[PDB]
Amino acid sequence: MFLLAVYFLFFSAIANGFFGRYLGVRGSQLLGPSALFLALLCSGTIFYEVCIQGCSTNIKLFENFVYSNELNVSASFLYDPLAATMTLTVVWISCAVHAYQNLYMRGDGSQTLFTSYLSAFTGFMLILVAGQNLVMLFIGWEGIGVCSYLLIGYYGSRVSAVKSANKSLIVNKISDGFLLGSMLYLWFYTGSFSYCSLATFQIPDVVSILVLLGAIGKSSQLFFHVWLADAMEGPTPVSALIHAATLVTAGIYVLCKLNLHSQSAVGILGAATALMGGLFGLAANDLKRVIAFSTCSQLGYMMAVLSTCDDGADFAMGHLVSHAGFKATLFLSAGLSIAKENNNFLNRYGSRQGSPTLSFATTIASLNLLGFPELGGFYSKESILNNAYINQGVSIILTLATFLTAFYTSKVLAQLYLFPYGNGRQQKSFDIDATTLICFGLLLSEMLLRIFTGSSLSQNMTTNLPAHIKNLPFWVALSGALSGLATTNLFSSNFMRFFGNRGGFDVFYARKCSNVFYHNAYVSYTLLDRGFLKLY
Amino acid sequence: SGHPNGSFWSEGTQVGLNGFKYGEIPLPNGQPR
Amino acid sequence: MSLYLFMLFLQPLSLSFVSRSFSKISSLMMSFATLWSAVYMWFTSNGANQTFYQVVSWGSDWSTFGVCYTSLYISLLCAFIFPICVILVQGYRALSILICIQTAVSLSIVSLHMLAFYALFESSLLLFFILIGRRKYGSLSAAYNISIYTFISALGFLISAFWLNWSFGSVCALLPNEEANSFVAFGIFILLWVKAPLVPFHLWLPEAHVYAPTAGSVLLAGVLLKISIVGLHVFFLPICASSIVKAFPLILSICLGSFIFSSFSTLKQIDLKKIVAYSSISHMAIVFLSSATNSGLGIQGAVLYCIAHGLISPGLFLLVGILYKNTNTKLVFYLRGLSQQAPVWWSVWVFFMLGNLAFPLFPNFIAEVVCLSALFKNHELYAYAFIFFSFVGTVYSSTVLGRLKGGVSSQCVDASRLDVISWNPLVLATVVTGIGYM
Amino acid sequence: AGAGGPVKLSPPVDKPLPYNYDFWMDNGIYPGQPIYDGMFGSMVGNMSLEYMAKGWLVLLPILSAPFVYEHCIADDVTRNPFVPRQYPSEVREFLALFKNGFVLNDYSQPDYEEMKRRQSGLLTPIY
Amino acid sequence: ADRFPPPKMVATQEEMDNADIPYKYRDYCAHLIIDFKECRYGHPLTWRINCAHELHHYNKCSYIEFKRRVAIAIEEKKRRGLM
Amino acid sequence: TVMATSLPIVNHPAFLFVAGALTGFSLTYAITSHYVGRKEIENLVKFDPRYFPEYTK
Amino acid sequence: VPEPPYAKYLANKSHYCPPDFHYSREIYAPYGGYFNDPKGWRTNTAIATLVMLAGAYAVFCFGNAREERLRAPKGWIPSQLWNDNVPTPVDYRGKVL
Amino acid sequence: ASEAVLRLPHKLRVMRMYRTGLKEIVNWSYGRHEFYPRANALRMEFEANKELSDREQIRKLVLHGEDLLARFRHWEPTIRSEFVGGTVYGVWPQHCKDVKFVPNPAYIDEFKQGDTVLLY
Ligand SMILES: CCCCCCCCCCCCCCCCCC(=O)OC[C@H](COP(=O)([O-])OCC(O)COP(=O)([O-])OC[C@@H](COC(=O)CCCCCCCCCCCCCCCCC)OC(=O)CCCCCCCCCCCCCCCCC)OC(=O)CCCCCCCCCCCCCCCCC
Ligand SMILES: CCCCCCCCCCCCCCCCCC(=O)O[C@@H](COC(=O)CCCCCCCCCCCCCCC)COP(=O)(O)OCC[N+](C)(C)C
Ligand SMILES: CCCCCCCCCCCCCCCCCC(=O)O[C@@H](COC(=O)CCCCCCCCCCCCCCC)COP(=O)(O)OCC[N+](C)(C)C
Ligand SMILES: CCCCCCCCCCCCCCCCCCCC(=O)O[C@H](COC(=O)CCCCCCCCCCCCCC)COP(=O)(O)OCCN
Ligand SMILES: CCCCCCCCCCCCCCCCCCCC(=O)O[C@H](COC(=O)CCCCCCCCCCCCCC)COP(=O)(O)OCCN
Ligand SMILES: CCCCCCCCCCCCCCCCCCCC(=O)O[C@H](COC(=O)CCCCCCCCCCCCCC)COP(=O)(O)OCCN
Repeated sequence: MFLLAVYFLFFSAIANGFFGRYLGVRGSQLLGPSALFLALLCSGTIFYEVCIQGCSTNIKLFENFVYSNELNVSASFLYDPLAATMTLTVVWISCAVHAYQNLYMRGDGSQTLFTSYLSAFTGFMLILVAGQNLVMLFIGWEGIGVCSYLLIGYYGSRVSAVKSANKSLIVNKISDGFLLGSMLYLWFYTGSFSYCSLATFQIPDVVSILVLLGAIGKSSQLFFHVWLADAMEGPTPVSALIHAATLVTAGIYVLCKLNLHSQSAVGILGAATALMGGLFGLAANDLKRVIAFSTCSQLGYMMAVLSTCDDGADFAMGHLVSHAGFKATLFLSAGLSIAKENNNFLNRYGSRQGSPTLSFATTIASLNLLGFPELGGFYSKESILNNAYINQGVSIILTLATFLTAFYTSKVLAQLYLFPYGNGRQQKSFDIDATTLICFGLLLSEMLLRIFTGSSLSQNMTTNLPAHIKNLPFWVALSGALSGLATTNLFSSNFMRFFGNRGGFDVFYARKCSNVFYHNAYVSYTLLDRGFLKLY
Repeated sequence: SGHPNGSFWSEGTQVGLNGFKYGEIPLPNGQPR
Repeated sequence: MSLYLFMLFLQPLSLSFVSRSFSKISSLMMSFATLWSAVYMWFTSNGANQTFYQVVSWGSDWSTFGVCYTSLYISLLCAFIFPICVILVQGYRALSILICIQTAVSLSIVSLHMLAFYALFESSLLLFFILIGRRKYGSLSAAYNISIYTFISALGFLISAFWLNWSFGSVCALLPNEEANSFVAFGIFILLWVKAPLVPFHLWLPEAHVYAPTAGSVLLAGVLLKISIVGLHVFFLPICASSIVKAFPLILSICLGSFIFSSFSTLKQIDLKKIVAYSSISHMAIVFLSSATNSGLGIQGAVLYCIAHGLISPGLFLLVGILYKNTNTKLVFYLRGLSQQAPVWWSVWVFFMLGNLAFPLFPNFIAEVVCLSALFKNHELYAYAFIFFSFVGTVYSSTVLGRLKGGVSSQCVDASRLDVISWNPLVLATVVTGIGYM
Repeated sequence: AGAGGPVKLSPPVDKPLPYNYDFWMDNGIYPGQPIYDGMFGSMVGNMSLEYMAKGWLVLLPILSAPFVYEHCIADDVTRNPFVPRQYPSEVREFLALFKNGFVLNDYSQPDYEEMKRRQSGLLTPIY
Repeated sequence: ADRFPPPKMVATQEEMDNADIPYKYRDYCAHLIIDFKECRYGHPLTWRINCAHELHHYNKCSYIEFKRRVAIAIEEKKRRGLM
Repeated sequence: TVMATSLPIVNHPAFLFVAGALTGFSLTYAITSHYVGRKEIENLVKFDPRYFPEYTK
Repeated sequence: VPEPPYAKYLANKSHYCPPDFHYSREIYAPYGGYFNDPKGWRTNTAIATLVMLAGAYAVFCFGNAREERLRAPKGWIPSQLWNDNVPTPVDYRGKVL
Repeated sequence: ASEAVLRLPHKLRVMRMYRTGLKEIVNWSYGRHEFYPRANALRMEFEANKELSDREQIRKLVLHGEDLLARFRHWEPTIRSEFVGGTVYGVWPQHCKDVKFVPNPAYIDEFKQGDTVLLY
């Protein structure tokens, strides 16, 4: 029963991408959503069996996947509470994205290949989450990396999309290299790759740094966030999957599965990434970019909370699962707005008659991001902010990030709906089928269920804080939202420009790192092999 | 736009070969290659 | 073993008696018969015989032949990859040269005598000079490079073999001999240094590969580079272990430098064949270092990675040859829109390039993991150095794929039925090894 | 219309090419781009590397000020008004083993010095 | 620390293991966390309304423990002379 | 005029002032709250007679 | 330009194809063409669904044989209906069910 | 100012400065409502100095306005999607005809396909 979900996704991938000539566009519009629905039924069974009823299961497919001398690893799947929760969230979001793609990608030539890549992408994410050993996780990590390369660069005749895919691939190579080094350290000194025997009470700092460096790649933290903003070249369904669940979450999942992180580093890196991402999102004028910077900020919050307390891992995973739903909703709604208006710029959006479902889903997702009380996003974010009070540095930065988050989120909501119409007087239209309505029904259902069921066991446990300190996140969010509605100026033009250039990390890489890389290549080749050592 | 006859479950509008596999042209009378 | 050797001797023999019009058919059938004989040799090789599975002697120390773990894998790889080379080559002259080269190489792998090893491997010296220097599509410079580099390295190896034969009285591997001499170790080592391209003795390889025919390039990358690992495991580590341990800091410096400089040089390449050639040079460094550690994990990892390369590099060279036949260009700048224009060629190209980058479902991943584990067994820094610099391979491969993937093109340049037939065995073998049937 | 939109084709090369022309990516559509944007040519927003560095110089102190206080100026005794969570002896001893744990900062404990030395552990494996 | 002695531990090792209580949660309030955990998992979606008595009791015990921790801190600080 | 048609209150001076005051108070309070909150938490125990008889009088 | 003779064998433009969009119809891709919609798609999809259900049956058999639960579930689990290796549930207190 | 702008005559330079300033007003605005007052302000700014005849003062004004328009260049220009610099530019470019397709490729001299070694 547990294997079935992975089978359904890989089957949908093979069918759509190898037998699409027979199935057709309509055949992929059937087999994709059907397989994802079946996988949702299996994931729901897994979630009930493991999470609610505390029944972890291990399925060993085969032994001796790698058998060289002492080194021995097997392909085995352990469904633990973290795996069940992530499997459920991933499959729910993927099923929604598959339903969404039926209408969105009708205007794209390869809808069969797109559906195939989406299902293979979901399968590799489930392999990463459910792996019982570090090698299976690496298999999933690389599979999602390759699927992202094949999906971001889907538009090959655009130089920006191919460059965005190359950027993703290179950054992910650097990260998985650090991970491979850490896995080698852990195998050598613990004797196994299985997480049960992997447990080490005291680990040398080197392994901790290598683990963190590996994780900061997929979960785009500071210095490694360049690829996320660029990943906007790909079609909207890809962005929803990568940002909401498949890619950003993997780093957090790795850090939570093996608690080798160092408190000092994770807190500072997280709080910095939260603030920087919020500031970058303030300057952004593309709808899809703002939601990416919001993803960066939220990832910063999840990374930061690990430092605060022992329950930080539970709080981080709880935020991760709460975030995937609303963030997916934000991307799908942004895509539909872009499709309906033929515009990507916030300036040209405005009030216009539309579907009630889409406008409500956008409002509720934005409210969850903002932190509106009595919402799934609110509980998962307050759990972090309240517990971070002990670390004075992390708390102050995270509150400032909450303010900036509220400001941009409110500005975006005002610009997309409240603001008067800003596009031209030309005939534009995108009619929504019942499949899109089902997709939004699924996202809203996830959002509602999250409030009733919660995200962590310790979510509502009392944090012994004065009332003024416990309710401050709300006041900061409200103040930011009010300032964002008024569309006031917060920073001087020098800083607004700085934030628009994203801190100039990419300008540094191009002017110095890329030039050094190609000078090393020039010395290695032109000066030496084909110069000094080449005959006349 | 929409579906060809307004129904999703209708026969495909394309009759013929989507492409030539390996670049080979089908024999007119159905003679095997 | 006897069946394999007999089939090997029959394949060059068959050409003398064929009709000159049936040459290609006979050569293909002989290649398949040699593959089947290799499978029989594998069947008749019992794991119970831990040291050497089978040893045969035909009256002298020179005619002593035997199969071990390294020898068995390399011989099976040569027999698997030869049919592809055969079908890709046309003409009696070309067939004769290729069949003689293959017979010499396949006899070298199973040889257990250093002098016989030298006699068989270096017999195919003029044939490569003539093949790489062919009238219209060949370069005399590349032929001279490969020939001179081979002659100098093999002559040094020969001098070391003569000293070992004088001092011990025999040069057969089956007789346990140990030597602490550094001159003799260097003599044996220099051959390995040149044959498996290691900086700064790697210049001969790219020239030869670019100006060789596709059958020649496939054979060269697929198995000719591997002949170094057979010499290391069979003729160097047993006798000159002390010198490898004495020089380990230098060996590591030269191997890592080769990996780095080759990776950086691959970045400045505009020709697809040169890109594949420099990728091979970079990949050889890990195999050489892993074997030099003289550990179980290293010898197994090196042989496994060699098989993975011997399955991934012929695929890329085959696809490059097919593309060149379709377009008469190897410049990445002229080739654009290949995704839209050749969806079937593109799929296989992307798959093989993913294999070259050591992704998990490919044999390269397992092999790399084992080799890195062996390096980590030696020192953690040794492993880290290799793991970090692997990104350079990604940068060049990504740039190439991106340039080829999109653009505007007015030519439909896709593979024919013959081209798919030629890569299907390589694809299936890659998949099978990737899933763990190494 | 997503598919079939008009595009401008890049003009064919008509002059001797520079040696380092591989730095330019041209697929045949008119707007070709550098291999890495910002390496050369027009810079986004007309902002040089010097401008970005001056910005980071202005920003860095303000961002680092919260972190430097608690981490360096503050001490375990004064960081928080309470002690770390109190556990039974059997639970506490096991929890103290974890280097990345939160019970190692309990000054009240008579094993504080050992726990503090455990927290500041080895940089690299000794063997 | 000595002035404010630890409370008696109602939960035994066997009970904490049987309820699958992690080590971090074994902090003198484990019996109440066992009650809350059993009720929350028993009512998967309705726990927020139904399981409120157990949460209240846990929060109260946690409050008392927090007050003890602050008292211990103040006593240590006075012993060192800082305040 | 920011949102004349839909939400004209934003342009009103009172709204701008109230929003700015909320921003100021919340942001400055976030920094200052650490000292203030830590004081209310130390004081809660120190002035409780059962926990500390000496301070109470 | 007079369409080549083979053009009769090739398929027409599908309903979903935008009228302005021009693509070469001779190119073959395994994933399908530019807009597909082949005749006989309904049968192909039914065959696909049957192969999916058969493979699901095989996967279910394999998983059930290899699913090892070594710790008793806290309460009743759905796996009991189909798999007989589930340990008898024990609750939080410890009572067997 | 770039070389192409500098070569332009005075009249074309001022027209270009007005055009660019209006586009930058659009880029820095949050809605169409902001554009109208800002565009009227820009118009008044140009109208105020239009009757100046002193060449030196005119040069100073032009140079300063060019420096202002260089500094205030937006990181994200507001460009229509279908135009160069737009998201949908090049997504599925229209294929040109006259494509060279080789029919039955493997059946052209099937037995003798391969590479030959020519010798002297
Ligand atoms: C008992 C019952 C009966 C059952 C049968 C059992 C009998 C057993 C053996 C009997 C088989 C007949 C032997 C064949 C004799 C003639 C062969 C020949 O002429 O070759 C080309 C000839 C093709 O003739 P063609 O196409 O009509 O045109 C040639 C024209 O005459 C001129 O054309 P061109 O001017 O355009 O020249 C172009 C040239 C391009 O120019 C070059 O490349 C020159 C390169 C110099 C030599 C190549 C150096 C490397 C050769 C390595 C040896 C190959 C085997 C590798 C195994 C390693 C062995 C250590 O390319 C070639 O000629 C072919 C390239 C590769 C062939 C080279 C191999 C021949 C080596 C010596 C041949 C024997 C001649 C002895 C003379 C006897 C009285 C005069 O025959 C072949 O089919 C290919 C060669 C077959 C090699 C088997 C011969 C044994 C040699 C291996 C040495 C082992 C020791 C001997 C023991 C053998 C068993 C006891
Ligand atoms: C042009 C192509 C068009 C056609 C496409 C073909 C579609 C291929 C389908 C993909 C295959 C996926 C199956 C992956 C498992 C590989 C099957 C296998 O290796 O058989 C195993 C038996 O194991 C199985 O059958 C696995 C069950 C397969 C299906 C179960 C769930 C399916 C979901 C896919 C997830 C698999 C993740 C594994 C990642 C490593 C052999 O058993 P042993 O005797 O132990 O062999 C020794 C082990 N070793 C190979 C290392 C030497
Ligand atoms: C792990 C257990 C089960 C494993 C199943 C894996 C999922 C399916 C794997 C199928 C084969 C793996 C690799 C297929 C060949 C690689 C080429 C490829 O994937 O795509 C080809 C073409 O695709 C195919 O024809 C075959 C794809 C069928 C299924 C692919 C699913 C996604 C691949 C999985 C990634 C492989 C994992 C390797 C590392 C873990 C090229 O696509 P583009 O470069 O994007 O250009 C297409 C044109 N356009 C511009 C419009 C986008
Ligand atoms: C006690 C002794 C003291 C030391 C004294 C040393 C004195 C000299 C020793 C040098 C011996 C090395 C022999 C190689 C000479 C270089 C090659 C000749 C250069 C050359 O022009 O060859 C052309 C092509 O060669 C090529 O294309 C080959 C390129 C270069 C070959 C690289 C050499 C192999 C690797 C070198 C060392 C490797 C390990 C060393 C242990 C063919 O010219 P042509 O046919 O047109 O004739 C027309 C006349 N110009
Ligand atoms: C500068 C860096 C070195 C470059 C080599 C890098 C990596 C190569 C390592 C190869 C591994 C095995 C080879 C064994 C030794 C070769 C080089 C080792 C380094 C070396 O030169 O040591 C020398 C001794 O070696 C010797 O006495 C023999 C040196 C090699 C001879 C050169 C040509 C020989 C060709 C002979 C052909 C066949 C002859 C067979 C009879 C002197 O070191 P030391 O111990 O005196 O320390 C005194 C310092 N204070
Ligand atoms: C919150 C955690 C921190 C996140 C990021 C913090 C980064 C802080 C580092 C910047 C602050 C110190 C900068 C050094 C002082 C330089 C002051 C003026 C700079 C200058 O004059 O030259 C520049 C050197 O580039 C440079 O300044 C490069 C030096 C940067 C050191 C490497 C640190 C990584 C930087 C990554 C992001 C920083 C983006 C902007 C630096 C531009 O040189 P030129 O191109 O005009 O020369 C002409 C080409 N012949």
